[PDB]
Amino acid sequence: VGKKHLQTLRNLETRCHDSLQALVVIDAGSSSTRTNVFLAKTRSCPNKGRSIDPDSIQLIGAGKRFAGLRVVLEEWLDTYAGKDWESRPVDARLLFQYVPQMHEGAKKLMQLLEEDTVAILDSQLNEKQKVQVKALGIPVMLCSTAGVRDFHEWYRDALFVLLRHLINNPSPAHGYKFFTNPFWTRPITGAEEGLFAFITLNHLSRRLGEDPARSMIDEYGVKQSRNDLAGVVEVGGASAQIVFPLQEGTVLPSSVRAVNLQRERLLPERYPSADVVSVSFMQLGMASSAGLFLKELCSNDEFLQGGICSNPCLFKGFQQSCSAGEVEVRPDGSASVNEDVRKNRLKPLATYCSVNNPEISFKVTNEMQCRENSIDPTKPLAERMKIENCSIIKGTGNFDKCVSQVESILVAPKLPLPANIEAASSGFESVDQVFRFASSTAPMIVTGGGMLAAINTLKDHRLLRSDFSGDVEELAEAAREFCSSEVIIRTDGPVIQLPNARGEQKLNSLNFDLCKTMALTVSLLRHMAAGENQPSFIKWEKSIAGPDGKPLADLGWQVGVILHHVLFTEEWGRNAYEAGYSHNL
Amino acid sequence: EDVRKNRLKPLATYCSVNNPEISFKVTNEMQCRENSIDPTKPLAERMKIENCSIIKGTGNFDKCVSQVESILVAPKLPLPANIEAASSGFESVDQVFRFASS
Ligand SMILES: Nc1ncnc2c1ncn2[C@@H]1O[C@H](COP(=O)(O)OP(=O)(O)NP(=O)(O)O)[C@@H](O)[C@H]1O
Ligand SMILES: [Mg+2]
Repeated sequence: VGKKHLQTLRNLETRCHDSLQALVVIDAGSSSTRTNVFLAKTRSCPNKGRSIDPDSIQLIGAGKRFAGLRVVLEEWLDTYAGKDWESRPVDARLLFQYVPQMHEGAKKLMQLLEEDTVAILDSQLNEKQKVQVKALGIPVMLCSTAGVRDFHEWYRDALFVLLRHLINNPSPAHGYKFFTNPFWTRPITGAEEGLFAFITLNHLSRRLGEDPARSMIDEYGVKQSRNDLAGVVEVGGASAQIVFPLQEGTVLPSSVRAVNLQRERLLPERYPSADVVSVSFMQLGMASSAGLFLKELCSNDEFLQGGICSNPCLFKGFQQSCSAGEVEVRPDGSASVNEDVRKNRLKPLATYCSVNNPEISFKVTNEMQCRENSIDPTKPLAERMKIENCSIIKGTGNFDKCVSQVESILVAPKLPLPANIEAASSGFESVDQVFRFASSTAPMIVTGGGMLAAINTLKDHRLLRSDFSGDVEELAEAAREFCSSEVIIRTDGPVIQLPNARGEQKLNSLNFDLCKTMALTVSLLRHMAAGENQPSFIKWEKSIAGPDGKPLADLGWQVGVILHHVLFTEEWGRNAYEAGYSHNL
Repeated sequence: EDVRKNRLKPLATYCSVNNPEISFKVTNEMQCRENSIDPTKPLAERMKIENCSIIKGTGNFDKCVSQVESILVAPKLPLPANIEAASSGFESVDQVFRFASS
């Protein structure tokens, strides 16, 4: 008993101890700002410090969707630059005297986020878990994506300074010790947004790891992955990312700039390497593409004829007011369009395309990109977003025309879609070019609510196989039949009624233009199929089943950004534990 | 007249309609044309100064300056093959000191 009592205590002081840690990634995306609360198992060992078991990372709460950072900033500018700064020269050096107020406005948003996080923590964690989490500190990574990637002047980066200071002064009452630093909390580039999502996917599907289960050191000392790493396509609110690893030794054109995971510090040296193509396209997100598509379609003569715009991507029988404003499908089957500029889906693009944004004012090529998409930078905002000579939009439900319009407008435009200097510098102007220049046998996973709803809808109505493998022509068929549907108002509201007595489903604010996304998918799969190499397969997924069976977390870039930091164990240990929250004193 | 020793050879060669960089990228075609290179013409033509027999010097510095200014230093479109500079946030020499300065 005594002889054990001693060895018990001896084991204790000689081995590693496990402890739970909270990690918060706040997604400052285009559509909203929201928390994602993760738990992770940390291990501290004698003389070895502390690190995270990456396979233990799991989401435990996705937060409420609060105001995106654009709102905060434009609301700031309204007050302090004066109403309608979108249409006038505004001297930017003057807005430095309103820094404190930017802070104030940001404080309002952050208090909601903090409280929401805390709510998730309190509800999900038992008392014992709480002790460990409150003790270790809680790293917070707040990263802005496409919603503010295009934002002009110095405002965005000033905002991030203030955001970090706010994250680093959490309310002491709840006892969770949030903190951040300029590496964790920052704008992330399009390619990073891609790469992290790529990392997330392959982590969760256990394709990417360092151990013998997921790696082989080859005869020649190079660590390989045992299964092929998989590429990802993510269509968000404002942008879409395309990412895929290159089959090894692909000779690329000198202009195509691929990223090497080790070389570029995305993953530590002990992980397998790869050169991966990662490009993100502004205007290709659901909301962005929605507004741009309308502006371009309905200022083309083929579709606008004496006030009426015939839209091949909207159902026969559907019709709506002619603007890019947010569409509410009402119970009585009408479509209400919100004229409030903020809720107008052209607002981002129209704002970027101001003649008073130095990005246009001094760069003619950017002016040209605006004009090519029917935004005239010299006009005031209201005009810029107005669809000229157009009263109503009527749906003609013609999928193939929809496809070819998505093709020339969005996927293969004459000029690159505006605010895409990043994509272009990688060597890619358009989605078109990505698969013309680089291509890979790497299987591809398609992600994003929109994209998924597109396939699910066709599946639900038995127009696609349950076991749909990515065959383009099969998809074009299903979409062709589906998008032919007639819209019928009934007592139970507006109804999408399928051809050949094939059934029905309610029309609502989310599915009314879903055919566009079907066209986007078809277009994208066609370009893929045309590439020199073609992906071994294609799938659509929302989350990946964990070892348990249930998913540990969502697809996206959230897990990736955590992994990007925590995987560099010495650097992380230094920042997360040595400096930690105690730095804020 | 040996093409290789012609100081337009690099730029003329980049501006080929058969170089994918131009062929697929209209913005690059525009940049070429703005500097009087037509990508669709064969090389000899591309490098040829049209309708010109001799160049006579007029030795006028200020005009030289303002011509350097609009041609090289502050061109309408960025001088071709400068996607790198442009992605840093700089299209022309002009803009460098307008945007950052030290
Ligand atoms: N089932 C669905 N059907 C149709 N549209 C959807 C569906 N789910 C979401 N959406 C739309 O797609 C977008 C959701 O993408 P989301 O990733 O939430 O945007 P975000 O991350 O804020 N923008 P980004 O900066 O590109 O990351 C929203 O703008 C929704 O309007
Ligand atoms: Mg996103």
